[PDB]
Amino acid sequence: GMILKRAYDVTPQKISTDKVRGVRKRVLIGLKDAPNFVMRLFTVEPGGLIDRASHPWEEEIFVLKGKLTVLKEQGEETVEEGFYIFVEPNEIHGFRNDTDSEVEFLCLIPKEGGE
Amino acid sequence: GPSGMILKRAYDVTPQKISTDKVRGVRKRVLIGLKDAPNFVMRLFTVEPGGLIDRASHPWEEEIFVLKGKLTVLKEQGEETVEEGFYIFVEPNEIHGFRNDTDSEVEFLCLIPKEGGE
Ligand SMILES: [Cu+2]
Ligand SMILES: [Cu+2]
Ligand SMILES: [Cu+2]
Repeated sequence: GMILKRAYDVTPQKISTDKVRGVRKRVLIGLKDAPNFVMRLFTVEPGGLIDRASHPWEEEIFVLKGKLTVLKEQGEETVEEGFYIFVEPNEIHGFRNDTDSEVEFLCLIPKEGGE
Repeated sequence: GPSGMILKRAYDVTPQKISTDKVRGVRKRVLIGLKDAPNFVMRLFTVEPGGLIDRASHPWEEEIFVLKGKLTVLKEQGEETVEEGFYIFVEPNEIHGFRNDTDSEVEFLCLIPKEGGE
């Protein structure tokens, strides 16, 4: 009834699609465990990109490492470690890493969005 | 609901001192709270040196990510200390608590379904 684990030890999944490149995703608390919302840890390699998209659920993010470029419906904004982000349902968003080192952020979504 | 995206330095949020029968030496920042969240809330807890969130249980789950320091986790049986970069999943009704046995502040993110408050 209590899981305690080092996030780094969760095997990351490489994501490479027409919309996502240079990203790896760790599912920390996924559908097997979560009654309501899931916890993922994304690592964005230098030059990695999560292109703009939207979805019917909200997203809650905490920036763990580095300088994250946040794509908005209009323009972009760069945030750093120690920022949180709340993405309303349906809001256009994406992410890019313009720096020379890896960026990490924690991403939580309601379980309807999958893990 | 509303549109948009909030992007904010967590330390810009005004902490609240927590003091209850079972909690001493703790402050909390509500990052994404009831006034905005459709489903679950995001808090940043700071445990001062010596601070204690004593063993308890509640009828919602908790999801934690340790941001800073060495967090002692109190379990139904015994305890375990974890560090920055660990996550914790606490099932509904599972006994849990936390202590800071170190001389510097420990920080962790804590998310709960909004039915449990903020
Ligand atoms: Cu149990
Ligand atoms: Cu998204
Ligand atoms: Cu609790």
